[PDB]
Amino acid sequence: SGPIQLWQFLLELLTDKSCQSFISWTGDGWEFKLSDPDEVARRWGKRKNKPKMNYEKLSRGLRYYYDKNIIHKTAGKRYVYRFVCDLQSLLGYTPEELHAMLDVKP
Amino acid sequence: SNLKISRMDKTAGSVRGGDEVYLLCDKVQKDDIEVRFYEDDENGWQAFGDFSPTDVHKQYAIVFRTPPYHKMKIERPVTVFLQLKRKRGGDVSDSKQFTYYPL
DNA sequence: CGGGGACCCGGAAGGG
DNA sequence: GCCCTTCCGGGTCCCC
Repeated sequence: SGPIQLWQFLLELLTDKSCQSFISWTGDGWEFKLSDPDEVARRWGKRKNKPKMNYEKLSRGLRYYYDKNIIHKTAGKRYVYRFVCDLQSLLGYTPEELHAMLDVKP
Repeated sequence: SNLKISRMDKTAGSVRGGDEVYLLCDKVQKDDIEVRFYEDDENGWQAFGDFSPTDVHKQYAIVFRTPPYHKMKIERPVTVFLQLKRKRGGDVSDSKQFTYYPL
């Protein structure tokens, strides 16, 4: 549980109400949208000591997850990605339950 | 020799992890120090504060990030413990409280 | 129409 | 090896 990973950082953001303006759940299971990708990459960059971080590069992080049962793209939807890995075991809640607590307008 | 947490920046955080904690401590070596969060049940959960050797300040402080709890579903604030621990050494410190919050 | 400019895709190199 | 970070060449859009 050392240096936090990209998928782990995004999950952290996804569970903070004060971050909903730039990253948020779409309301469909574990699908999520980087509504403001420049912001998300700026914070990821900050946490990992990488000033020059941008969405182009952060996205390559996301593409290395595609064969690894972590995160997939949602084809056709701008900035929309889906957790395919076992989040219900990780964070106790179902998606519907989490969406309720975090006031997700689907 | 012996490991001491003198004082901490804060003793509560979100269950989600990521909270930045300034720990003040007695002499440590940047490359032989770990911050272990734990729970001492049969469940026996453990995790490590996220930091690097550069975040260790003049041998006497650590600036680190809390790990997530093993679950987010809690409806009353939970309390876990933490200690300093040498990677190679075994020896640990007197263990301070830390408290995880919902939402 | 023709171009730039976003998202995207993955290969390749390299770091820590 | 792992997990990105940094590039890049290539693909599809849309819009000026």
